[PDB]
Amino acid sequence: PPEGGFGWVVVFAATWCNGSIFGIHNSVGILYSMLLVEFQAAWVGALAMGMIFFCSPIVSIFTDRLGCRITATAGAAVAFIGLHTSSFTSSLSLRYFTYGILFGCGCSFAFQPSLVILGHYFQRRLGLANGVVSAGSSIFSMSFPFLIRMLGDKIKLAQTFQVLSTFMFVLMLLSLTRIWAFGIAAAALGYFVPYVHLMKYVEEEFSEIKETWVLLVCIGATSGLGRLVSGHISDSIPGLKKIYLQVLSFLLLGLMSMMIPLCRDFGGLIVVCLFLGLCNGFFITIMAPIAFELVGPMQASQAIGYLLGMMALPMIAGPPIAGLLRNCFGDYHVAFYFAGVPPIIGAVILFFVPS
Repeated sequence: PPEGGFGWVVVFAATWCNGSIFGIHNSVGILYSMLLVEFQAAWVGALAMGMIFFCSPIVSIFTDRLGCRITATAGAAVAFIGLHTSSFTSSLSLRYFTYGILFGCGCSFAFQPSLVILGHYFQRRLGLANGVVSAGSSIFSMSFPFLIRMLGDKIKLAQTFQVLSTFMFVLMLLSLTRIWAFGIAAAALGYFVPYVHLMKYVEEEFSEIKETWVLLVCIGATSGLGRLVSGHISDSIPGLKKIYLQVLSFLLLGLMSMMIPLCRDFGGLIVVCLFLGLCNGFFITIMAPIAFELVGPMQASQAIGYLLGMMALPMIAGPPIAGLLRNCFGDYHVAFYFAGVPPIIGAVILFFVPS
């Protein structure tokens, strides 16, 4: 366990992989809305988003029996074909298959393997390393739209589709390198509502923030620092009591989601956003270290796969829930007063029975 050092190569590989994957996933927004029953577009987008997590449990066996490297390069090749293919005509079913199925399965193959073998070489500063990887992913992703838009040179749809395969090619070159889950999914149920709330509140009355180097950075600045410091704190805390980290994160996240009185004012809004980004880091990133401490390196792959599979459905359900409840219970304020109730539920049994 060289605990980093020469393993900073591994960390850089993880940063590039996990950043680019979700960068192109977010770019799907540009894809299906500008480069694309018209609702088939939304259905295909939802299918693509789900396929990422859905097949991760199956990807787990591939990873275990082939080494992270083989699965990573295979998924890289699949995606490389994917976002370049559909070079045929705009046929409905042809495009559907080519983009959706291939992109989803390849991304599901390529995402998970970046989170298995790291522990075998990282033992003492693994939490800090995970925080660093999360920060790198955040910074790379938030600029990913800027980079693609800038060096895309305003080229047509097909050529842009083909170009976006360059990141996957570079990834392929770089690729040579239950109660717990129930509660964590319960937390995920409420995780995403405050994200939409903050984004819309920032955009509404503070439209002067428009630049890609600023707007997405408005949340990224908190995201990276919070993720890194949370990883360091987790590496500091010994044992499974780290669970208390996400316990506190759930409490604070619910409180902030409830903090309507002060979210409406910019002065308190800045601090609330910083806290929410801290909590995002505490929640999203701590999962892998917690699973490692819970089950050991041998089972980490299956554990993370199972957790991601469970989280899949709530993740896709989030934005639909927000949209439906925006006007369901009179007003969204009352409809989402309870936004912290789900994490409150998740913050109950996490001491009586850890496993």
